[PDB]
Amino acid sequence: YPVDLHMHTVASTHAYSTLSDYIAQAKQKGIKLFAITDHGPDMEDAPHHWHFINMRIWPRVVDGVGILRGIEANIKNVDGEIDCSGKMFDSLDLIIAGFHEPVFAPHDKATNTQAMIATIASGNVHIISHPGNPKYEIDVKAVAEAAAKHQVALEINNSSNCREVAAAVRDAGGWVALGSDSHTAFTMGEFEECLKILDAVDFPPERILNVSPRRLLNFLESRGMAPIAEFADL
Amino acid sequence: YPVDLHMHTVASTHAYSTLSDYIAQAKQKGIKLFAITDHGPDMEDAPHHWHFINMRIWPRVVDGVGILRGIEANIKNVDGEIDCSGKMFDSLDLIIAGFHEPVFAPHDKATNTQAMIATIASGNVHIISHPGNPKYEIDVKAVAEAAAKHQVALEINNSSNCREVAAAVRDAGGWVALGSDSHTAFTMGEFEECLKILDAVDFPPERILNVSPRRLLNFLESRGMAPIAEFADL
Amino acid sequence: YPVDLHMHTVASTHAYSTLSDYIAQAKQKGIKLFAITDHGPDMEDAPHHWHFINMRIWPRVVDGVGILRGIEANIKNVDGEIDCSGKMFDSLDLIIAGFHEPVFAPHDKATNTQAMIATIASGNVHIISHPGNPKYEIDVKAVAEAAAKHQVALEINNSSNCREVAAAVRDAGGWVALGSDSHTAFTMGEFEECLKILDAVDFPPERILNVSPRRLLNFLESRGMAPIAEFADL
Ligand SMILES: [Zn+2]
Ligand SMILES: [Zn+2]
Ligand SMILES: [Zn+2]
Ligand SMILES: [Zn+2]
Ligand SMILES: [Zn+2]
Ligand SMILES: [Zn+2]
Ligand SMILES: [Zn+2]
Ligand SMILES: [Zn+2]
Ligand SMILES: [Zn+2]
Repeated sequence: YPVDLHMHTVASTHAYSTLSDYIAQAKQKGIKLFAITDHGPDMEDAPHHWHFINMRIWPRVVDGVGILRGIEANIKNVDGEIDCSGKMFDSLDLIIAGFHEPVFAPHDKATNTQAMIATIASGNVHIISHPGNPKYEIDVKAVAEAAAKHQVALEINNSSNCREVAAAVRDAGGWVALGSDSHTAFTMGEFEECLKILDAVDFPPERILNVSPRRLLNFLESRGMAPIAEFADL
Repeated sequence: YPVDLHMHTVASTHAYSTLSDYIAQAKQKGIKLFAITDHGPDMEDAPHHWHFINMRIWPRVVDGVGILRGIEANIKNVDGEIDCSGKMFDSLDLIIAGFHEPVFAPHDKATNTQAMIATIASGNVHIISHPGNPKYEIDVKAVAEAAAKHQVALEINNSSNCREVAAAVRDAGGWVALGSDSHTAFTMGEFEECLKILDAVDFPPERILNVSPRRLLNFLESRGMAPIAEFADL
Repeated sequence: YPVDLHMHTVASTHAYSTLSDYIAQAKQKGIKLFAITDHGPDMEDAPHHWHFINMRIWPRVVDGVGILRGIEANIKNVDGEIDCSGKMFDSLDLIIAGFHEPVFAPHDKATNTQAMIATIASGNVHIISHPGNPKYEIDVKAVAEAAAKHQVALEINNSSNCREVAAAVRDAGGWVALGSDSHTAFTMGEFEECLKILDAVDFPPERILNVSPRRLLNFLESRGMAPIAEFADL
């Protein structure tokens, strides 16, 4: 799969690669399109919000590889709010969101569920990262269904309840997104384990965002993103 | 122009390239001499002051490219003080200074003007970055004149009232410095827009610091910098 | 010597290279094994503790170079405690510890001495960095002896009382470790000055850890480290 949608740079000290490391690795591993999704600013060991605002300066294409500007936002509360400002939204192409302890501590199932669904229903998010995380128990079918209705993808995460999530998305009719959640560029694009989960449930290839750059970019346009001309040839 | 004097590294999370990225880009784009000028420590999302003190360890030359140790200091007050310590000064070659909100909020014209002039007159600065910034209204002619008298260059900034600044420096007789104010290495040395401003006013090429490494280094020696032997051949 | 055991990345703003810069430099300079030892979290301008915990994701080998996960911990008190947690210990291979001002201010000789000896006796440390630092006066022979008894190496530090330390380790019978204490990858593996100190005292080559990867890794196994299979061929 020549698209990877979820990775981290030194903007967090618990990651260790830069933008240039990811471009170089993509070139080496035949990746044509990727997104940098640093942790949102309310998280501990996450960058300043300006880190997201100033991504508007990034080149679109380097050595043939397209680059998407993203964030892995933190879900803050049962209202589905995330630590992403309007100014931040304007600079970004890809909005991923998910549960991280220091921002949202695992609560009762029903709380986690309502907070995830509200985030999905908000219209402000493209992808929920690692919803299969055992630390945050949720009603999977209810989430998948909400995700299908609001056209949000549920992540199947390599770094990483994922079979349940995958079969759920299969039946609800939604999108699955694949993400390495790389904290170094060495695991970029590495989905072997994700792939097994999907095979074990016979997931339809037609609903994997990562199959091609164009399929992923079509999805972002369906969600309201103005087309990115520099990406036409991908 | 084979010299670029103003750029930023990951030491701020709103920048995204390292020292090694800038060296590699310079090599690719035919740049023979550059300066890293991270934001001064009083600014938000800026490094620890040790970041400037420890630049004394940097190699002078890599792959034929010379490397200047610098800072983009923040002007703090009407007295022309900047967030650069004596220990910091001893490690550095190039001192740039300018107005940044979190440290100095735009005030009345007269305030901005006196603070800029005092910074220029202090003797502690080589270059005022983006003085043409509309956010900080100033008496241009008075600044240019002060800059000519104190032998400080006024920046014409690519990242970016610049025609007014340029014609002013033209008539006052001072130096202009060109800076990409790159926050990634991809725009290093990129002055196309600066160049247009200068052409529109018929600026004398003889007063552009960036024409050659030697011209820039002669200027730093005129301001009191002991000569840098590793740079002789540039 | 094809092993360097002490260097720093951008996780501190007073360093300027990444993991990928160090791998690239090692390849260029014929280094087969190195360790990244960022400053411990209690220090100023040091990373979040997660920076050490998440090193468990690092690849073992890149371009033929083996990579050790380490920390330069800070000695906190006369009890020999360091700013390294149990969770942090589990992710790491190499534990270096030493005196740094903001965490432990130089005290009377006897204090520095007891704090260093206690750190050595704790069993939690492999190497004391720059014990020859004049800022922290110590009873050298007592330290070396303790180091020999507890099988801890004393660093002879290039970045840098080192002749006294070296002759002391010579007579006490302990290990010496060589470290560049690089804050950029450009000085990686650079021990010329260390080497002179050792020659001046006729130090036995048999007791220099850095002679070969296997000798260094044998020492870590003697201290209780489960063997690292990916390193067999080094
Ligand atoms: Zn993370
Ligand atoms: Zn996450
Ligand atoms: Zn993530
Ligand atoms: Zn900036
Ligand atoms: Zn600026
Ligand atoms: Zn700047
Ligand atoms: Zn240091
Ligand atoms: Zn140290
Ligand atoms: Zn060190």
